[PDB]
Amino acid sequence: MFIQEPKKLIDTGEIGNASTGDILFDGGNKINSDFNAIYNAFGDQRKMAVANGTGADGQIIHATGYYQKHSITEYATPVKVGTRHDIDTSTVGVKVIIERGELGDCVEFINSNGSISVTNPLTIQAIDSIKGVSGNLVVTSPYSKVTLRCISSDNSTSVWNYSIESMFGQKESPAEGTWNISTSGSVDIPLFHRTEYNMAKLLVTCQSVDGRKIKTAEINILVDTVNSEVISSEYAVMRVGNETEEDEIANIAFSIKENYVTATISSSTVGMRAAVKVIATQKIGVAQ
Amino acid sequence: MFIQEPKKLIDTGEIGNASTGDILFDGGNKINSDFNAIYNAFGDQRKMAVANGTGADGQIIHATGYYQKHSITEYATPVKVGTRHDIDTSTVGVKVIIERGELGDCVEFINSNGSISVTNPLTIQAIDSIKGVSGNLVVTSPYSKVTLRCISSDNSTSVWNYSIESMFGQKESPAEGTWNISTSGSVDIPLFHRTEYNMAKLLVTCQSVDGRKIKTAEINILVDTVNSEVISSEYAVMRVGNETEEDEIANIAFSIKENYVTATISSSTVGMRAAVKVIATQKIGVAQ
Amino acid sequence: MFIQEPKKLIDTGEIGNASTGDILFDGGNKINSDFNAIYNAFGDQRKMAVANGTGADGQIIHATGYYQKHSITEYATPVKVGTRHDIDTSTVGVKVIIERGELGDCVEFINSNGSISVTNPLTIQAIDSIKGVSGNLVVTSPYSKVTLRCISSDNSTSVWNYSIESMFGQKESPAEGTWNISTSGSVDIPLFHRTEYNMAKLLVTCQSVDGRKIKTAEINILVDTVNSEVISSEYAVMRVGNETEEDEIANIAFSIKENYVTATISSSTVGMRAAVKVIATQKIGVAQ
Repeated sequence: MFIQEPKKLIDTGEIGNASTGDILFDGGNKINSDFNAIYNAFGDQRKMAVANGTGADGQIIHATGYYQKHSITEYATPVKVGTRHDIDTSTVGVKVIIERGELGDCVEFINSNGSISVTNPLTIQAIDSIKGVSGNLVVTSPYSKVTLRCISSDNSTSVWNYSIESMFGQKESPAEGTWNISTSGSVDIPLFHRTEYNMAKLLVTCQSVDGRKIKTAEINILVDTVNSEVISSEYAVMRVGNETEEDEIANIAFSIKENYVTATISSSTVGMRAAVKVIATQKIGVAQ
Repeated sequence: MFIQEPKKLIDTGEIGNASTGDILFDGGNKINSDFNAIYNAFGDQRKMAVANGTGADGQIIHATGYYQKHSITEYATPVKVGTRHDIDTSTVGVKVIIERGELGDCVEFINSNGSISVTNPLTIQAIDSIKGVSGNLVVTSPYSKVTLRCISSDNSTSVWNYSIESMFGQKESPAEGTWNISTSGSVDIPLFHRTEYNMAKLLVTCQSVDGRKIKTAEINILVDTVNSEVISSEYAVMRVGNETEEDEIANIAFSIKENYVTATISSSTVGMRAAVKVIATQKIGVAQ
Repeated sequence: MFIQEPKKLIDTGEIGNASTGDILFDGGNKINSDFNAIYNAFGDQRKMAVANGTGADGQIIHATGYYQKHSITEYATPVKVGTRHDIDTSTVGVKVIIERGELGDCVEFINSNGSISVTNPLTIQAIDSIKGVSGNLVVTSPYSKVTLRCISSDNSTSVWNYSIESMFGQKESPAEGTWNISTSGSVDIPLFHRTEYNMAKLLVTCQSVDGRKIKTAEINILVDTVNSEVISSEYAVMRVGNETEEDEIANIAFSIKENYVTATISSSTVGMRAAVKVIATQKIGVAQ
């Protein structure tokens, strides 16, 4: 691997005190050291084996950043904080060790070839320990993204915590916000175009400006494109200042309006607010 | 657009072999080429039309990184791997093509002005193909973030996969971990301050140290700030080593303790562990 | 704090017009200005108090990027766009102000020491305003990541929107895609190894190639490792072109096959597609 050297700056404090030969060699090497540190942090380090990362197929600065691809032997020694790794466990699981960190230090991993599995796992050991984990963190989720962050350093108290998430997938939320139920006692909230999703899941919480009346419900909806309708299943309904155990506080209906799956929120109680949030969706794609 | 040139390094191998005129011109241009590559990867490229990205309103290095704003004509030719784009489809949908990549290569998109829609979509074509997609990827989610990653290159097998997520929204989880049910047979788990959310959704899985007794349940809770209470709706309950089809394995209750919405987990079975995870929340904000 | 100066480039347009003394001093300072701008955007700025970020414990380029740790007094003045902050509110809440931005500008925050709370909050004021927020954004979620983005600038119309998410936690999805129900009328979809999770939540939507028959359901499953089985709870079922209100359109079963929790989708209707997506999981870890 390439272990950069800290930042070096040109000592302009000299020059009319050391001739042109020494300042260009002590300056050049300094400029080549820094850039190398920058290009290897945002570029493929494997290219250093050529013209020192130069040439036509040389190193470039990836705006998206870069995740280095190292070998087993290289991971035999603790990795430096701030590095990025694209793990490959196709032939065998790989063990990565992170040097002791300080508050905020970070190391990130990805698995572009999706080799991570239970037989060929990604084992991570963060010098000292990882919260909620006894020993090493064993990652078995293919195509994942792992982020490790030091949440405590001080003296020996060098503890880390982590997050693991999928590199891919449709995770967006087509709608999230708060709307007022107009004086007319009804409000339309467009969620998404009829062609965007087959089903969605949302959370709806209606509350009076005073806070004495409140209702929340979870609703799953199915888009019936053929009949231009939307089926819904409202459950886990909870109410507080409901004057009666009958129809109450706020009603939620669905349909397609202007070609947009839409939520219609109505209420008898004047001055009602309604928070709507889509927390999940499913879209039928192409098999395989 | 600005298409950077690979990394260039100063040939200190010369100097006391080529006078000061040539090494400063061949060196300078080299230093201006690299920096330009770095500033345009982390800065607004549109500024290159001025003093070459210099001056008072010149280019700067964004720690948050930067997402270039290009024109239709510029996107007429395949984009380089590692680039970032802030799409604008307000006047019409825009088609972006990505050059053939290699394992790990990445291109990211965002939609700051939220112009992306079904009529003005973001069409992405990744040289060769995108997994689970027949043809181009058609993005219609406004204010989204799209990440494309090459999961296979080798020879022609240059396939990509993607993720799409919302740029905005409250997605945090106020609590996630595992707690022991004390010998007393009860444990309190603070979830969040009473003022942080109106409703939350959590997953609770209790299992004996031996693994013969286990229960999981999904619970939606509503915060009643006025009465300082919390309503809950527990469903999809599943149990395994339940000695009876009556009350069993573990009970989950909610309330406000020390001003924190809290989960109280109790069980008759000695040596029980309880994993609690909040997977969704809703907070009434200000309309519009 | 360190407020960088815009990009500076070496004026090769001179040299055989200004002797070696002036071009090295005007060039050097230029090279030290740029690098400093780069290292402070991707490195600990607190080190500038030493050998100007040099030496053994000098500044380095973090591939993962870096989040600066500033003081209360420093945050007394508006922060520059593109900066990153690791907030510390252990002693008291901290107020951060962001200078007026332009479309796409971004500022990101993290909370490595998890000091953020309702008593010691992170208050953010984005010059002009933040959508859906009246006044300042008050963040009380510990160990969070806050991203602010300008979604509109033009003249005075400088509005921002935000996202807030947990720095840590298991958020991955072990499976998401679309599969064809083979002519045999049944398809097996492996979700994850039996040891990866105790419970999972998934969304399943089956639709005929023509679109007249469609069903969606939400299912929570519990992994019974001891008996090598999987309990499931299917609910919120919705159907459209169901010829009868009896068993219909598609059945979903679960079990362990080849040591992988697996979903078996079957249907009488020929030519059926089935989208499966795991949207939540829970894994019992180690207490504390």
